[PDB]
Amino acid sequence: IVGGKVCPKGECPWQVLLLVNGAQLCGGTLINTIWVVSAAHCFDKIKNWRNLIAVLGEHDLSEHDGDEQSRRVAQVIIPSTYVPGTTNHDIALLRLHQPVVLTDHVVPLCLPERTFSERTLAFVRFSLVSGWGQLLDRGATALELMVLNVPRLMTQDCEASFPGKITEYMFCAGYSDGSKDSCKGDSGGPHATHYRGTWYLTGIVSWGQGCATVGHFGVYTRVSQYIEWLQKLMRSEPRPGVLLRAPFP
Amino acid sequence: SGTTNTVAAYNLTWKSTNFKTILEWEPKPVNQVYTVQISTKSGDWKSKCFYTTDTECDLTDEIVKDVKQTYLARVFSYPAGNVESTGSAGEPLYENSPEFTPYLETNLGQPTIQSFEQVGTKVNVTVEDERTLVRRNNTFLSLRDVFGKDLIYTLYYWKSSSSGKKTAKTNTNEFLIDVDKGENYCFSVQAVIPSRTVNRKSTDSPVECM
Amino acid sequence: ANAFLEELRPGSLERECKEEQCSFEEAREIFKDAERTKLFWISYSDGDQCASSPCQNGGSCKDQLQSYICFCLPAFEGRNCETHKDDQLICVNENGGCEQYCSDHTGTKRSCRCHEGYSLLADGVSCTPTVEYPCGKIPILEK
Ligand SMILES: *C[C@@](*)(O)[C@H](CCCNC(N)=[NH2+])NC(=O)[C@H](Cc1ccccc1)NC(=O)[C@@H](Cc1ccccc1)NC(C)=O
Ligand SMILES: *[C@@H]1O[C@H](CO)[C@@H](O)[C@H](O[C@H]2OC[C@@H](O)[C@H](O[C@H]3OC[C@@H](O)[C@H](O)[C@H]3O)[C@H]2O)[C@H]1O
Ligand SMILES: *[C@@H]1O[C@@H](C)[C@@H](O)[C@@H](O)[C@@H]1O
Ligand SMILES: C[N+](C)(C)C
Ligand SMILES: C[N+](C)(C)C
Ligand SMILES: C[N+](C)(C)C
Ligand SMILES: C[N+](C)(C)C
Ligand SMILES: C[N+](C)(C)C
Ligand SMILES: C[N+](C)(C)C
Ligand SMILES: C[N+](C)(C)C
Ligand SMILES: C[N+](C)(C)C
Ligand SMILES: C[N+](C)(C)C
Ligand SMILES: C[N+](C)(C)C
Ligand SMILES: C[N+](C)(C)C
Ligand SMILES: C[N+](C)(C)C
Ligand SMILES: C[N+](C)(C)C
Ligand SMILES: C[N+](C)(C)C
Ligand SMILES: C[N+](C)(C)C
Ligand SMILES: C[N+](C)(C)C
Ligand SMILES: C[N+](C)(C)C
Ligand SMILES: C[N+](C)(C)C
Ligand SMILES: C[N+](C)(C)C
Ligand SMILES: C[N+](C)(C)C
Ligand SMILES: C[N+](C)(C)C
Ligand SMILES: C[N+](C)(C)C
Ligand SMILES: [Ca+2]
Ligand SMILES: [Ca+2]
Ligand SMILES: [Ca+2]
Ligand SMILES: [Ca+2]
Ligand SMILES: [Ca+2]
Ligand SMILES: [Ca+2]
Ligand SMILES: [Ca+2]
Ligand SMILES: [Ca+2]
Ligand SMILES: [Ca+2]
Repeated sequence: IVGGKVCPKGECPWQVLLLVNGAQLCGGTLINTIWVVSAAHCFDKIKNWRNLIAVLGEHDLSEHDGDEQSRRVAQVIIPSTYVPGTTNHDIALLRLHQPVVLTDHVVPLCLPERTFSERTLAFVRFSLVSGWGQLLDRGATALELMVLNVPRLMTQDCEASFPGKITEYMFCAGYSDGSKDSCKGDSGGPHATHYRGTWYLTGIVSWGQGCATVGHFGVYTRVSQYIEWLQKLMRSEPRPGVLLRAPFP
Repeated sequence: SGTTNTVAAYNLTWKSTNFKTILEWEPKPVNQVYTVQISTKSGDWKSKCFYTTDTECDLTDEIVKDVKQTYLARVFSYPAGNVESTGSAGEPLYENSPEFTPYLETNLGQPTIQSFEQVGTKVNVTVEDERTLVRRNNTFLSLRDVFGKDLIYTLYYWKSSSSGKKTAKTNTNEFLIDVDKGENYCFSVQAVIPSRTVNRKSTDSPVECM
Repeated sequence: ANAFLEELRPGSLERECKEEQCSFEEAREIFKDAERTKLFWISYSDGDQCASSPCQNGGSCKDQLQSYICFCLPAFEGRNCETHKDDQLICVNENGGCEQYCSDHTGTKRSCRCHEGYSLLADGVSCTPTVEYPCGKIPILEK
């Protein structure tokens, strides 16, 4: 996160940290005690699936304070339309090996109904984006969870920044004046939108051109397109395999 | 263009007098209807004028909530008789309005001379302190209530018996002028917000005469 | 206005344009100067655009030059006060006033609904948690 501030401990309680072999990989969003949403591209280079771990209740990566809960990732599910190395359909659903315990520090973000998300949430100007990713483009990652409020654009208004590159499965948010953006390492983390006292998942940090680049916005996976997909998977009989492709739509 | 489902609005225009503020646009509804959204530059978008055949939308009640803010509007088009068919991203075609800052941009309405009163070589001329669309609690604020010291009036007056016009200016709604006895004078006023760069003046009031 | 022999008399703004309708030349016989007559005439001849009673729903009309403005009662808006503010109760209008989810229905009022872990209150629009850690709340701040 570029231009953000520390999310005080417990104020971003749906944030997930993904680790591989103990090293920081990506963010994620808790949506119930065994399910995390992240970005498909976080898994494009993995070979050590056995050592993928999700951490809930995390804040400061330098110390374990006791509110952290760590879980092996049992399964990563990605759309059948996702192609590694390409931006479209950048979403993954992760099944934890054992449920987390909900606490003051670990709480799921609401996965909204699609129509509510398109009719109502999409028109709340600012949403929060968070993560332990780079503090500047090509810079260092953060030790304490960072959070930033970014304003949303309809795609017509982002088109000029990324002509023909923003699909219906994406949206833009940020500032074209360059101050503030999500960044590398924040992928998979929530773009969370408040409405009338409750917070909902509206986007997943996905891609950009650099970070906080003038003229450009961050690009987020448009979660509204995936609500049914996610719901069906969470209801489904598990299939074997650590990496699963599931039909989309 | 038989294959087109909607076309974007265009020529979005703010019509605003005494804070009564209506957005207008083109085209007339051709197999489509419109919805408007309005926001302050950093505020949430509120929808107005839902699925309408009008090519106008009254935004007064939104802009008067804070006349010093700058407002953005946009007009969405929807296919007629199929208004929820907005594409898979849920984003209808739209166009953005110019920015509008009511305090700076609303036109001053035509003023009215309320009264004049002469004693000898002196005359009072009073301008009506008329109402605007801005509410406070359960009441419409006057022009003076809204603008305070930013509002002045200018008087143009003349003796019927001579050429040449005279002028005076006031910080209030009242002028006290000197006149020659035995002459009938006539009067017109304009409202002015001297600090404005655009739309600084109203049109002239009706003319009133002794 | 002109009646036989009146025009032997000096012009009078009160007699000819206030108590009667005057023509441009009658007004010009009063003011004499072309530009002064024009300044009078632009307002005098404009007409009252409120005479057609364009303001609906108990609104009040204020005439302008070649235009009017309608002051509405609090429940109404529109150029002509034609829009009732409480009467577009559809989900795209501020979420139908629902706290969480909104459904439009054919032939009934919209209904409000709540997310899993919440229940709808008696008021028909608000939601309250039914579990200890409902989604989308920040317990550390609500303490
Ligand atoms: C994986 C994430 O941690 C990260 C987030 C970046 C958010 N940036 C912002 N300005 N808000 N995403 C990437 O690094 C992303 C990776 C990727 C995403 C989707 C599919 C495949 C890979 N790459 C970029 O953002 C990259 C542009 C790009 C994207 C896809 C393929 C090629 C290049 N931008 C760079 C490098 O500046
Ligand atoms: C008499 O009532 C009818 C409605 O029954 C109105 O249509 C008439 O008003 C129309 O014609 C006169 C115009 O002056 C007026 O438009 C001007 O004033 C209203 C403003 O809101 C508008 O911008 C301006 O052009 C028009 O609406 C009415 O006189
Ligand atoms: C004019 O103003 C409107 C708001 C109503 O109060 C009318 O009764 C009044 O005459
Ligand atoms: C592992 N530790 C860095 C939390 C100490
Ligand atoms: C590793 N631990 C954070 C789960 C204790
Ligand atoms: C990390 N864990 C394997 C102990 C759960
Ligand atoms: C291969 N691609 C990144 C150009 C889509
Ligand atoms: C692949 N990219 C064109 C989105 C950068
Ligand atoms: C007004 N809108 C929700 C249809 C975009
Ligand atoms: C934080 N905010 C000023 C962007 C709303
Ligand atoms: C709305 N826009 C297409 C002009 C950006
Ligand atoms: C004006 N600009 C800084 C956005 C280029
Ligand atoms: C931006 N918000 C925190 C007020 C919702
Ligand atoms: C239509 N426009 C003059 C407002 C640009
Ligand atoms: C017509 N008006 C918007 C100027 C009031
Ligand atoms: C919302 N905005 C002021 C950043 C454009
Ligand atoms: C849409 N309508 C209110 C003008 C009928
Ligand atoms: C449409 N505009 C806001 C760029 C002027
Ligand atoms: C007559 N008055 C206008 C001076 C009150
Ligand atoms: C802005 N002002 C009315 C207080 C002068
Ligand atoms: C001369 N003026 C009265 C037209 C301003
Ligand atoms: C009353 N005043 C005209 C002297 C200001
Ligand atoms: C010319 N007038 C003063 C008599 C009206
Ligand atoms: C002759 N008169 C009508 C001009 C007085
Ligand atoms: C009422 N008036 C301003 C049109 C004279
Ligand atoms: Ca820690
Ligand atoms: Ca006569
Ligand atoms: Ca006559
Ligand atoms: Ca005459
Ligand atoms: Ca008579
Ligand atoms: Ca009389
Ligand atoms: Ca005559
Ligand atoms: Ca004559
Ligand atoms: Ca008129």
